[PDB]
Amino acid sequence: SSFSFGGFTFKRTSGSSIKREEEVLTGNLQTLKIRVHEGYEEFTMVGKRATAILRKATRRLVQLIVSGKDEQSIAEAIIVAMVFSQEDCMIKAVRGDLNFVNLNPMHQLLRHFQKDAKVLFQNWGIEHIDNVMGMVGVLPDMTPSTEMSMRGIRVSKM
Ligand SMILES: O=C(O)[C@H]1[C@H]2CC[C@H](CC2)[C@@H]1Nc1nc(-c2c[nH]c3ncc(F)cc23)ncc1F
Repeated sequence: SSFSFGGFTFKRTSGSSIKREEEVLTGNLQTLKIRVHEGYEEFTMVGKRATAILRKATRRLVQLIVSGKDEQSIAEAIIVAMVFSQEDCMIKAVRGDLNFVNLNPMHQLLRHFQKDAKVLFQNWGIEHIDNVMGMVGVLPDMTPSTEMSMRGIRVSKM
């Protein structure tokens, strides 16, 4: 039950989901039809330069604990996780001139945020983090922080 998305192998740990073909509205008010997965699932993301534990619900990321080679490798894994979550704020982060989508829309969403994750990370939201050791918060500019992180995202040492 393993699959590939954005260079990462995905394996389901726990949970289940059914698919619903659904219409979503971008920040540019454009209609995309995506195959939404309903239900709470846990995944391990395995890539060549990053690994992650992804806890998600229907169109909502619950938690992402990401480990990797450096900031860039980790950012790549966070981008895939946020696109994979199917969250409204990731879809609403598709905005502005030429930013349009033409055939799988999930792969288009990824290409878009791979080019520039600034609006995605900044529009995702930030939260206060209870102190933990060996786990750190990460800001939308990919700066480590003990005080705050992007909603549900934690960075763990390799
Ligand atoms: O739905 C699809 O067409 C594809 C493309 C876009 C992301 C996955 C990899 C390619 C997706 N394929 C698969 N997704 C899933 C899957 C389970 N939970 C999910 N939550 C969000 C999501 F997005 C995909 C999934 N399971 C098996 C798959 F095989």
